Amino acid sequence: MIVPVRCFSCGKVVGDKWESYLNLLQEDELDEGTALSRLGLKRYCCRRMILTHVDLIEKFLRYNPLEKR
Amino acid sequence: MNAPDRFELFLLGEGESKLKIDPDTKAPNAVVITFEKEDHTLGNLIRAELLNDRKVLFAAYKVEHPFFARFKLRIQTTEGYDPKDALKNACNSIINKLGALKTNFETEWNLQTLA
Amino acid sequence: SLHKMSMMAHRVKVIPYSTFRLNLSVTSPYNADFDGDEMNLHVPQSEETRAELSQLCAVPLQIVSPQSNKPCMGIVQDTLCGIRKLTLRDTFIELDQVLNMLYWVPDWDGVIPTPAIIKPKPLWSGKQILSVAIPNGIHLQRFDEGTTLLSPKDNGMLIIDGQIIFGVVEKKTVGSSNGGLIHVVTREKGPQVCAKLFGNIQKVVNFWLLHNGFSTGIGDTIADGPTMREITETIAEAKKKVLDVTKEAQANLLTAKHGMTLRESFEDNVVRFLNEARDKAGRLAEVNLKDLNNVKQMVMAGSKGSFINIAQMSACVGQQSVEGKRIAFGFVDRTLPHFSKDDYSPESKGFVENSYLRGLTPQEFFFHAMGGREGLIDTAVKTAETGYIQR
Amino acid sequence: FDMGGYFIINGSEKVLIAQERSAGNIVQVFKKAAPSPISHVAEIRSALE
Amino acid sequence: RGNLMGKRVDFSARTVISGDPNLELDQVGVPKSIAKTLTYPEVVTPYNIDRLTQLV
Amino acid sequence: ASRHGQKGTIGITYRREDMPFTAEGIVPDLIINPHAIPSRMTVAHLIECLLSKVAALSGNEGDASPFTDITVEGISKLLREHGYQSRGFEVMYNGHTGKKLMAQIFFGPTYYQRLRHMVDDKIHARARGPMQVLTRQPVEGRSRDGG
Amino acid sequence: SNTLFDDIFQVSEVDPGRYNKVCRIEAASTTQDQCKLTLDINVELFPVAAQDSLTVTIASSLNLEDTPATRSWRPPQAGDRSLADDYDYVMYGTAYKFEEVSKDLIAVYYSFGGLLMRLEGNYRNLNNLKQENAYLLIRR
Amino acid sequence: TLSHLRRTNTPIKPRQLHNTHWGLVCPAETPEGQACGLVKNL
Amino acid sequence: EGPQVKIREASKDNVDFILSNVDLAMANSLRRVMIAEIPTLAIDSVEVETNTTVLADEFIAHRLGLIPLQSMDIEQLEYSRDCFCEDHCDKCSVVLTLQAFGESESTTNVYSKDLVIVSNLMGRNIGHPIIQDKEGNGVLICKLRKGQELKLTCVAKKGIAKEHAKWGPAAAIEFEYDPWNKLKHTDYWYEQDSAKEWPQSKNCEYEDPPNEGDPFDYKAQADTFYMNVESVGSIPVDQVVVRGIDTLQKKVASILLALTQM
Amino acid sequence: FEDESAPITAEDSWAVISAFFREKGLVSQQLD
Amino acid sequence: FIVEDDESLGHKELKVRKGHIAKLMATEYQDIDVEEYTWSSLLNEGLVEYIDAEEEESILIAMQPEDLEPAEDVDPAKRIRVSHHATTFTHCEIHPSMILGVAASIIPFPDHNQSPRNTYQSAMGKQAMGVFLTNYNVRMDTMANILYYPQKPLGTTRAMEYLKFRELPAGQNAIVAIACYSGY
RNA sequence: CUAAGAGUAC
Ligand SMILES: [Mg+2]
Ligand SMILES: [Zn+2]
Ligand SMILES: [Zn+2]
Repeated sequence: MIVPVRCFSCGKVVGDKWESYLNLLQEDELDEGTALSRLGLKRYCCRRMILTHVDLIEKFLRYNPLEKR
Repeated sequence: MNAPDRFELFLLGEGESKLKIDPDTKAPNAVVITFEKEDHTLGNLIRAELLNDRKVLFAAYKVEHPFFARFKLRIQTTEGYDPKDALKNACNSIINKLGALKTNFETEWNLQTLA
Repeated sequence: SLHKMSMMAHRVKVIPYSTFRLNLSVTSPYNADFDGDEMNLHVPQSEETRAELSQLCAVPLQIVSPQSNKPCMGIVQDTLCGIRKLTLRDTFIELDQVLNMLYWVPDWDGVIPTPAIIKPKPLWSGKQILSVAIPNGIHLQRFDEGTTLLSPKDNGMLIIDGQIIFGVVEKKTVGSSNGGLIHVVTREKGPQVCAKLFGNIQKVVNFWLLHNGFSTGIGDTIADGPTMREITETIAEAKKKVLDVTKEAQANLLTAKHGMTLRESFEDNVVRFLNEARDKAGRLAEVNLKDLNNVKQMVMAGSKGSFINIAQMSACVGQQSVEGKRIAFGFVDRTLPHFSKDDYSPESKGFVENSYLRGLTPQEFFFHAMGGREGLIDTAVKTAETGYIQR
Repeated sequence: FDMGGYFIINGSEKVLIAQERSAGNIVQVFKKAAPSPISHVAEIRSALE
Repeated sequence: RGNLMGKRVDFSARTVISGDPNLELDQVGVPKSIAKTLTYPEVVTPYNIDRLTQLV
Repeated sequence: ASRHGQKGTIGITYRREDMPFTAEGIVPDLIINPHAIPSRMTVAHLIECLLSKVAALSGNEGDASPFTDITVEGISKLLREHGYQSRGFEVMYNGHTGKKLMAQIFFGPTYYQRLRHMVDDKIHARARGPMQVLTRQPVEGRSRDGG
Repeated sequence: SNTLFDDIFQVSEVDPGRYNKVCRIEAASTTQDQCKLTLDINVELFPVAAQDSLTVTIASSLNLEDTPATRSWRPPQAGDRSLADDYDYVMYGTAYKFEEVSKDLIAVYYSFGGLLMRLEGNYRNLNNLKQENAYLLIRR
Repeated sequence: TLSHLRRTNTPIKPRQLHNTHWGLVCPAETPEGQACGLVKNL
Repeated sequence: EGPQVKIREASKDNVDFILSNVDLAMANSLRRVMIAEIPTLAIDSVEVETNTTVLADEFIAHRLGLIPLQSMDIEQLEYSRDCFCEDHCDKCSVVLTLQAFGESESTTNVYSKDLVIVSNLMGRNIGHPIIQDKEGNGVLICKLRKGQELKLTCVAKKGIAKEHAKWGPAAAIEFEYDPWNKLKHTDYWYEQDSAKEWPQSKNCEYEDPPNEGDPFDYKAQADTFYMNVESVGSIPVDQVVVRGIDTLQKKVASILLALTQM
Repeated sequence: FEDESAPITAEDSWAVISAFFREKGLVSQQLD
Repeated sequence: FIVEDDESLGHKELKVRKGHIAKLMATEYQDIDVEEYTWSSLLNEGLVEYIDAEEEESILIAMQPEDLEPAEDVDPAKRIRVSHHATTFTHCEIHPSMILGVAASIIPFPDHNQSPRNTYQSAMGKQAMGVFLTNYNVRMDTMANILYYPQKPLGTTRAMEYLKFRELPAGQNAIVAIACYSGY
């Protein structure tokens, strides 16, 4: 849905490393592993936390809001 | 639903104490002390520091059930040595070692420059 | 609830969670797993029903089943494996772990046994510590295959006055077998003492296994290079023999065994050769497996698995059979449109020469799917028919 | 991501399971049991679309 | 067969089962809710007046 | 349940300190019994755990299609290149005492599903309640406080 | 208290078997031609090699004084004197069989917590061994 | 949802996974209960 | 005199050190206390005023609870359970308020930097969310389309990792001893050779390799534990270790106090 | 690649599958 | 796939070549200017065929092209496969992994499992919990269960990106240890 | 409330 704040196993705060990850993947044309290493995710728990996340919220944000002010 | 509150792990309940001692009749000069709202963290530490004592014949602990935070520690010492005294000495030794470690780690961290 | 042991009187222990909790041993009479099973609880509403329930239907009174005049409960799953690991000769326990394991036995008499080794380091053996759980006054003497009064293989079992003199404690001893520790304890000391023995053994062994650890992984399904080469050579030799039999049948030189047709004898010989091929490959793999192999450890303890599981995971899955015969020609004269007509080679009719470690080819995957489908269908039909017969 | 192929009946999504049946206009011959006086039966479930 | 040989009964519970190596062979773990629901009638006796009074 | 038929309920929940931990402090999210592996022969569970470990370390995605030319040997070699034991074993430490476990634990990420069957929707007890109008027996079903 | 048995053996075979910490040794007595020993020893804790001369003793107790187990084992306090101080490798067990091998030779089986020992010889010097608990003491 | 939208039901040895099911229905996708084999998925 | 420490790597969030001349039990107890016995500040109670987003209210509350908060002076705070106020006061809580609106035609990201402390901290160093990245935006709490609004308030109490893992300031704690397996506390699973198939740890360089001929040292105990503590951000990693030692000492002191008073 | 009429590999067929599922979809039979 | 004699190479080969694959790739990339090439174009120029179980009785199918079309030191870790010692193929499987259904296409390494386990997972992934639709907020269904953080599998199949499984995952990657830890 | 049906758990 949206990037989890903390890695489930260890607890490293990885909710602030999603937009940086996407910018690395897009602007710097880095592959996934090098970007994960760059962000500081050395344990494969955090690496699977950030690597396999699916950003469903974009989909949810396409629909017009039910309550619009 | 039936899952109890987490704070019951470390919070003393009403009408019960942290420590309770029951003499053991299987062997002479032996006690079984139930420690409440504790776990392996204190259990292994206290066990090892009791076994470092020379006059402690037997010292062991068990957590009877993972559901409840409490554990039983049996202590049997030589004649003329109250097992409560063994517990006192083990706790004192643990405190002294931890204080020395805290001082040493503080002095070692103060030595860094890239922090 | 197919028998009286599947309905037993228990004692309530109130717990702060949302599931019924029962001992691992008492699952064996109930045929109960923990993968979503549900169980029922009936409460008597009078002192008379309460009393006769406690005095006739109590779990300890049901340990020895009239079904086969042998105990219906035993040491199972982790504990069983753990106990095999605990009673090995190599297993020596230092003072601190001995003290913990002794305290973990509720009825421990309070005296530390003299260690099996006193100098230069006091070490207790696993048998010495486990003998504390066994009640005082129990004599057992079972002689396994090839054992002597000395035990070069540490097999067999000799318990004298509640002390395990020798023998690895495993399924044959603490399991639900006639003449085992469970049967002897319940017949000599009583059902209550047998239940106490269950509790003590499980407690000590589970503590030891918690602080020793037991795992299993992909490497446990891997045989080294020479063994894989020998397994492939065995499969190739079996396939060559099958090809020779097929030649002798197709050249009409094969004679039908008396009482059956030519095709029946040919299929019998092919299936026998392939079955003994998978058996030989599994035996090679099992011999290759070192004593530290985790799947081998589980099989030896008897807690779970068998030789066939090792054979299928490591050496060869084998021949897939439908209705007791090989995979049938669902298409015209052929099993799949990926095989030419009249192809009776082992791969064309469901033989799975690949282990689960190696993975299955698409055709072998489909044939195994058919075999498993037959298994599920037979399970459903059998449970229905057995229910009707039982009623 | 919704794929369709289903109906909305009274606000509930209803799907029609593909019903399997024997094909029509095909001749099928079956061996019968020994006690029955008929040994083989050839049948067609004829139907015109 | 539906109402005489076998019938639906009160004072019964049903739920998922989990293992517990720290329970005795003859013991069963009962959820606190199920214990709070299923009940036993205990006749008031001079020997159990105090505990049943406290439960009340 | 895994993607391999390894259904099972939560026996118990341990906090992070009580779980066994590797030399890098990683504690498992799940502990499953070894005995489910030999009898059920879910080797794909182990292979996919190894492949997930390699994929998480290397940042790629594990190509776990059925009939590809992906071998356990290649996955093990890639895992060895990443500084871990090739067969996925990791020296773990008991969470109660910190002592090394005498046996090395198979360890790695694995894909699990939470199924619709929760205990909150199946616990059901009835001392007394509504009865059936016809036979004066307890009604049927937990949705009716039945017997 | 006093040694029920004492001799000097030479080890002719050490068999690791399927073990990493225990080996089964066969030893021939260098004094008496009919006494022989089979013994499981923790090689991790007391290494034993082939053709190693081992002084092997069996005692009813370890205290130096004569006898006055049923009493709980207690770790040796500093300065405690026992017969084990004269030996390198001390085990404790119970005898569980007295086999009559021949007219003069008898064999005694001891179980040292699952470490098995079988001592065989003429009864004129093995008679002191009886069906009770014994300590096995070994020095190199 | 996808498996339901591609589900086939056979009214009632039809339970056996036939050879002709290769590539037209799933070799291993069917309920464990009384519907085993009768309910198939494309 | 006592345990000796020699730290290898010192960083803002990671400390890698060696803990020598200490028993295994003490090292593991310190590890466990650091994992789960260090008090920390985190968002505990959530009052939702407005939420027109796509995320559920308790979903956002869950995300907010996982936000690390500065806890340098957390010992100056009090637990709300043993405080004299009715629900929450200044001596036992920190009140934050997250107010966001989707006034931009593109997605607007509600970060944790927009969390604003409402209660007067009385000069302490608590309440502030921990920022680590170079961009300056904290954890991505939520996203807003145009016209979406999200107004909410949070009460933050002090909490330990035992009551909930969101209070855990420890992250992963590497813990190792005897890298060469000289104590024989492990039996290495292997196929052909245990030495080759098991990669040498980085700590193997800090101990002498075994001589391959020396007898097993049965009198050798466990010491020289290589430990690497990571810091989520709530407290500096050196303060993580120091507070772990302090909390373990406090536990043993409480044992002594109860024993003596009874 | 460079050769227009070169034989395809096992990886290429997935492209074909993709094209198929671009036109059919997963429920093409119901709609058809 | 359709296989023809292909006299130029002197051996049986798929009628589809790298040019058609390149055109399909170009069309897909344009969707993600050139002449559009869809599955109907393959069906129209005799590149692919539709075969049912009636016609499938009188055909021979190659399981994979790279190993069964060309006429005849190997890796011991690879599974054993046969060549069938025959060249008379009429069609080719587009991919063997397409024999599985929607639910069984989620299984990682299903050929490394016992078949009843694959059946159990196929019947159990329909009970899996994930995101059934992205517009669940505007649907008033009777029951809905949604994972907080659905994660696409670390071990993912090539057939599960047509099922949009990576877009709508139905599980999480949990760090699993296989150990007899506590007996629970 | 009853009946019918469908799916599902062991
Ligand atoms: Mg079950
Ligand atoms: Zn992590
Ligand atoms: Zn307050």
